[PDB]
Amino acid sequence: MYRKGAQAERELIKLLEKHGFAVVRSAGSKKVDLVAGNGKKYLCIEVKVTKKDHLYVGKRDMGRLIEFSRRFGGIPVLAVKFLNVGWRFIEVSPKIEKFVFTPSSGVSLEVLLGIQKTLE
Amino acid sequence: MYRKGAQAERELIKLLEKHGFAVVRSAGSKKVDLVAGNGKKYLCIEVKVTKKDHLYVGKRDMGRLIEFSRRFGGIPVLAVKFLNVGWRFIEVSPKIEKFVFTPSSGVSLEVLLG
Repeated sequence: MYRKGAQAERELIKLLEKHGFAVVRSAGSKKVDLVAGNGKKYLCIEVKVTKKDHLYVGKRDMGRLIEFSRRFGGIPVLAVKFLNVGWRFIEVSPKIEKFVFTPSSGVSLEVLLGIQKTLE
Repeated sequence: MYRKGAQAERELIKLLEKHGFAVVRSAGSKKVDLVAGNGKKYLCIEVKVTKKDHLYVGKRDMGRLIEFSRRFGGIPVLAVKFLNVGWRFIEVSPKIEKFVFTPSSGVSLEVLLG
């Protein structure tokens, strides 16, 4: 099994739960890796981890995530752990095509959730 | 031990998809078996299977489903597949249960989905 991937996933789940989200892992990553809901927001997440300072995401993978997210009713999210740098989240746009993401390309979990613009 | 259950889960996933829901099967089924969404209705499902014409459903078991569905933001659903007869569904309530489920209990999938 992809051990490094499983380790990153475990870390991410706890982060999500810390923010009040109930998380479910999709068996075999069928359509997506994880689905998380906190009562008002639903996230459909694809998890990636790399030691490189950039990451390429195929058009197919992007399409699978956007498609499932739209049907399910959740925000399509690409969660990447840039080793030696940290987690970066990108709420992917409807555009289904290739794309290269860098740490400067994503936001923190707090911003992804919009904590920075919520009084409480 | 888990064969009839694994099979039931796969079949229910198809039924839901046929109705427009995107479904994910929980790995290990720690809290629930399936989570489905179609954009308006969200479901957190505990799937049970039995060869008998009745099934005992405990309060604790349902308490876990309800708590997870409450946190997640989905409808806590109990799906029971009575072998050789059919599926019956019921939205579980926080109020304890510890009741017996039969092929005449709850509602049909179509009515559950309104």
